[PDB]
Amino acid sequence: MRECISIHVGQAGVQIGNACWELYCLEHGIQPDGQMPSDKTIGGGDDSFNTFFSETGAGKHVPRAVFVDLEPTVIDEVRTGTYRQLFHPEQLITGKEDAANNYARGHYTIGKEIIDLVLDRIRKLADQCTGLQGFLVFHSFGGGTGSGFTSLLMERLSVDYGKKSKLEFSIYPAPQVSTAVVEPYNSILTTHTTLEHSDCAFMVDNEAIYDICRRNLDIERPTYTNLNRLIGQIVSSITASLRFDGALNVDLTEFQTNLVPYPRIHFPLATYAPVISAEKAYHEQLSVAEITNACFEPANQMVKCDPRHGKYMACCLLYRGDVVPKDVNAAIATIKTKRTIQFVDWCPTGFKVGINYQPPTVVPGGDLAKVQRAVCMLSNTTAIAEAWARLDHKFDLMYAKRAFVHWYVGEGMEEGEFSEAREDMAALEKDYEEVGVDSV
Amino acid sequence: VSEGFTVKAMMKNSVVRGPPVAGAFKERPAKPTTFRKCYERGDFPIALEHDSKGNKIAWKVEIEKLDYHHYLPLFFDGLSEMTFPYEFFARRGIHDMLEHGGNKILPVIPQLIIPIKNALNLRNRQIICVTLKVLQHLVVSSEMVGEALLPYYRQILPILNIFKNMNVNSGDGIDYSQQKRENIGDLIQETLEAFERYGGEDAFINIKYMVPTYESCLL
Amino acid sequence: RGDFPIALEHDSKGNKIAWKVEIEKLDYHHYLPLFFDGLSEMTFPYEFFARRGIHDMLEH
Amino acid sequence: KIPKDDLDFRLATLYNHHTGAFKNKTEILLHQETI
Amino acid sequence: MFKNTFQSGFLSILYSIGSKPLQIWDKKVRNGHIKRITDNDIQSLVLEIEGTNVSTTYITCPADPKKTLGIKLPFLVMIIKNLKKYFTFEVQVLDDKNVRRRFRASNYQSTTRVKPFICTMPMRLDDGWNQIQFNLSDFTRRAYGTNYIETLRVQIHANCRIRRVYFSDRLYSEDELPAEFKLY
Amino acid sequence: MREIVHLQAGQCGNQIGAKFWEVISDEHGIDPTGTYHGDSDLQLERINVYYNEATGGKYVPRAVLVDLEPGTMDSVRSGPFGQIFRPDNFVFGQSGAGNNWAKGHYTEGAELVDSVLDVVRKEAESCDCLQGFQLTHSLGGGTGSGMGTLLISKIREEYPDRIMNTFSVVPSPKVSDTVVEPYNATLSVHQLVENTDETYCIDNEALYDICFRTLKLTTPTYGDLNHLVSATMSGVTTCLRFPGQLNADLRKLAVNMVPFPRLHFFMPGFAPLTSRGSQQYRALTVPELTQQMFDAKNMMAACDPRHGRYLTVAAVFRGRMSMKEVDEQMLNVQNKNSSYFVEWIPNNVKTAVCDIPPRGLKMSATFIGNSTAIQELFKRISEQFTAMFRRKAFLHWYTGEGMDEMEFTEAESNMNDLVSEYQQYQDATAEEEGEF
Repeated sequence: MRECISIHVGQAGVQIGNACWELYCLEHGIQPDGQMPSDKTIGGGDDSFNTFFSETGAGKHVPRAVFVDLEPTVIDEVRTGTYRQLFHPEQLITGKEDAANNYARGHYTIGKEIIDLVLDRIRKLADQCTGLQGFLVFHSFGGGTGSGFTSLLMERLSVDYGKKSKLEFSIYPAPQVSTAVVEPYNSILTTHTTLEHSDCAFMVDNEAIYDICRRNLDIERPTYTNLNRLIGQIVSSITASLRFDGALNVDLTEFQTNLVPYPRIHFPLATYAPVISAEKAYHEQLSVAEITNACFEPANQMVKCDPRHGKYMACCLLYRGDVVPKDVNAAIATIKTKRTIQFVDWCPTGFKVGINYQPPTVVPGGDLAKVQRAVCMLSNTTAIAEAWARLDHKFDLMYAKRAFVHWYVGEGMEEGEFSEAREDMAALEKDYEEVGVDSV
Repeated sequence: VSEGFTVKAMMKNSVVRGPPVAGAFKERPAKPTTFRKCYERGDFPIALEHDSKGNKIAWKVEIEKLDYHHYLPLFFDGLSEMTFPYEFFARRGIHDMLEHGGNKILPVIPQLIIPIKNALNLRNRQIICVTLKVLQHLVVSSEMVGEALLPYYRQILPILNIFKNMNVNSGDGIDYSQQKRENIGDLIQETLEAFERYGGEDAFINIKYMVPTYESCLL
Repeated sequence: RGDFPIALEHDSKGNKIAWKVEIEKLDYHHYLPLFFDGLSEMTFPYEFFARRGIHDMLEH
Repeated sequence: KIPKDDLDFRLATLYNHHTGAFKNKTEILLHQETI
Repeated sequence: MFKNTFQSGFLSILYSIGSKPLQIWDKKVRNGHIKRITDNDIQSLVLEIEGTNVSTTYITCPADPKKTLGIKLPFLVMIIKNLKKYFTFEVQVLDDKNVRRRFRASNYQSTTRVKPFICTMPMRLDDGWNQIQFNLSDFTRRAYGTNYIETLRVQIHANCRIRRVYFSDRLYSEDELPAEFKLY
Repeated sequence: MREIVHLQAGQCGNQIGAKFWEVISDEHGIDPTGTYHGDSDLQLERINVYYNEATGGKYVPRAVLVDLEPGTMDSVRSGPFGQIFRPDNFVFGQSGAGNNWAKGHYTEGAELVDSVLDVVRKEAESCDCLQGFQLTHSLGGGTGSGMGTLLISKIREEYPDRIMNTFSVVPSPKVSDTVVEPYNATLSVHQLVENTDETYCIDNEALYDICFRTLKLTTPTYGDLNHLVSATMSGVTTCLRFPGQLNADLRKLAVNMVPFPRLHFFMPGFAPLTSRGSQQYRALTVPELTQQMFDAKNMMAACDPRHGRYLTVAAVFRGRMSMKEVDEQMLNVQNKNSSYFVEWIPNNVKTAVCDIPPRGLKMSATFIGNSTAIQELFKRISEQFTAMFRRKAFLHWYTGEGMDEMEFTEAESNMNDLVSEYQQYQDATAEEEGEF
């Protein structure tokens, strides 16, 4: 009844999905074989799993996911991991030659051999769902099919399915670091076309998570698994009101009504507040007015945009665990008193709260600790203007000598498509000043 | 200072020294040509009229029946001279050589390529003004020279690629040197476009190969 | 700004607004709700054309 | 001046989130009254 | 700005015959150049803007970014030459609902899209010198239900040649137009 | 399903591709018999990129060996791992070149390219979806340099969208086997600028300078130089033989390093080279793999990069590593020496990570990166050529074997084209008013 069909694109999308689907099997009682034990039960309820899982006759729950990729090297550890048998075979769609860090090569040349096949497997999943709430795409702007084919999912997904919700959790490229060097061409050409085709977008960049895992968690030298464990705790807590009964529960459609002012500004920030380790967890108490302050703390934000440079257009808090609604409402009023946390003047209400009962689930081999409470947050600042006039610098720098253009033009492209896509970036930068500025 | 990828310049406070310099945009030393040697010998059937209308080469023979197989690639070797007589004898004569003639400029343009490159390989800003006015004039005046220069875009377009962006930023103030075609990055756009007009297919592909910022015409 | 085709005849019989166009063929969809918007003004010329222009637009 | 701990990380913390990179715990909260 | 001007007939905000035409327009140049040179056809001084990029080299009509030239006259007429390179130009508007909307006409963007604040239309220029007479007060009556009050600012981007920018109250036939506003 | 077919060109080529198949068969657990005696399961999954299958449990490489002398095929067959090739895959002539590129090009090499094309079509037909070919050769001879251009030219019109890689021992400046070699180098860089998708430049002087000073071993030999060459050429395409946390193969390096079409002459380097007496005392970490991988003492070419600017670099790593440390060291070096890096390419360095190391050591790295120190390698070869060519030294072995004198002139012109074209991007800046 409350179905959502995850779809994961590219190597980052697959490796996010593993830490996100080990998380759900711990959260309900499903083991890696596929079926709940029936010796001992930890799933007290009846159809808590039915948002994500799907049941055959006998005993077995197979998820509604398609782990699509263009290179076989990453998807074949999914075919031999511990969860080798959780997944139905005909879902993990794989190409033969990868897109070679080109948006263009994964858009027009290589992506078109697999645009047909996933739009069959999406159908067999979606016709099973009576009440499909909305999909979820997980990508990263750097790569060649996390930018290229993920662009060409939603142009076909919009004309096929119409007005279904299609979230993205993405990776924006970081300001100073990034692995690639063709990467600011990819990220200017996909934010143009993951604009008119999508409903919400929760950017998080990798450089800020490294800053979190150094200070908040005490991990010297993190790797790409300790980053994926935290991204699962943000996906789960968004959809925790779909699967567990709450006091004030929030579905997917109540996000879009309440933090999206206009049909172009759909880039919330993100924070998960008590990221602590087990030597620093059990000593301190984690009261709701103690963990609400750390969502607004500018170092603990998850994108390298500083909220002290602009005006909050919304805020959307999500609480879990041992929370009472009288202490949610007490700590919100503290935030509005101090003059250094700037709210825009045509938003005098400012908040959208959600109370759930089930505390977050600790994962074996993970890094965090078992806590009674947590909180997420999705603000919408005008401080995201500052991480877009940086990408306009690094796109102009290369394009004014026309470096690297001979690869993208050389497969199925025009030259003006880099210049019709820069203008939308130059269009968006003046929206975030005219929406933000005060009215006289 | 410091040199580069060393244990030095990994310091908390140390300045580096970059690459020294490169040999582009800077004027190349010249060489003794072959126009000088054949002039002081005295083979050339040319003489100079100091008219008061201007300076113009007299001709002691016809021009419609000269030995263009021997005299065309030798005036192109006089294109690397900057003194008084020789910068005039080469330039003024080449136009009169190019203006007259049919069915003999075609089999000799294979043989002119190496003095074209060797004058452009000099980075002197005044011969580049003069060698680029004739390249427009070479293409126009004959018939079917446009189709026979397309494999010979690979060797003469490198040097026009560096200097295409040479132009004047005079924000409102008018430019008084517009009489003489003295800016080269407007002369280059006059020439590369005039190469595309004549040649049919594959005239576009070869310049966009060679000047990579090119942006087609005739749409 | 200069859109209104009005001018003021300071008469010795009082005051009456001259017209540079016929009143019967004005654009009443465009002109009428911007003379009702002048009812809230009190200073001498602004209150005059507001209360006087309306009465002539409605009588024709 | 500061009423809360949440002021003490905002108030005169000179650390820019955009420009400061790979910074320690103590180099975030560096107020004006120590320089 | 441009508030106490009488604003009847034609209103010119740049010319090419001038001791300093670019007084009110603020200019940005990046990988570009601006100057003043003669044209070979019309035998008179025009301006030059070029550049590899059509997005950074431009001139914006109110030099102060906050200031707005309020002109209440419908049509906009430029005199701009065809060069077979990309070229954009933008005006803002003001409507009766006291909001400001855009009208961008780019050389290449084939299909027009209407979105809250922006409308991006194509154009096709002819082969020689031409003056464009921009229709208005119908484009904010076919893409929004509003009507026309003010045109707040104008900006022109890369790769053309500029002489005599002016506005109109009505598009006139060229014999009715004055001789100084005729092209040749 | 993305196979790579190996081409070995010449007496340098067969002695290089004798040791590469010794260093990759130990990587995949293959005995000298041909069988598989492995001890894992990642050691058999993608063994089909280089090998085949034979009835009986045997794996033969996708290698084809060419030579114009029949004498070297017997040596490369009679070596240690020499019997693992299918014997109808050698192609050998009856009379050699003579250290003449002309003899290898027109006169006596073109009777054998017709046979190696039949062999390479049968070996590349059987692939599932072919990715690329390799060539290994040296640019001083007349077969590896002489047919090693005429293989490539007429394989690019028959397999044009497939990747082509080349390894070139280009001629050394001061230690020189042959007196004839400037002709063979200048007539070959002509044919090799426009054809190959990839080319790596290695100098025997620099390999000697590594083995004298870093490895500190008293008596080097050509096995101890082919070890270095093979340990770089395995690490450049180990990214598709073993899975990775972040993996990037041949196309994801080739399209991601070559800024403009003509600049594909790279300088390899390999990180943890320590002497045998100082192997047990040195603690292998990422900030010192970066340190040894980035210095002018280490590069496999004989041009140091302090005389120019890095265009784009890359380093692919092997081992169990942390991506924060891998990224932060490249950030550190790039900021703290920044006049050797270009400014219209902001974040130059490219990185990938695989996690099965070379055998016997914990972790490693390699390096390939375009510098504009590469123009000295052409501006010196042109001076040797124009010294020897003004008085027309050795031309009777080349023009009387069927040539023209102007082919040397067009070769020197197409060489200083590339010299004066690298000098453009060493001096080009971000804002164009400050050049001149």
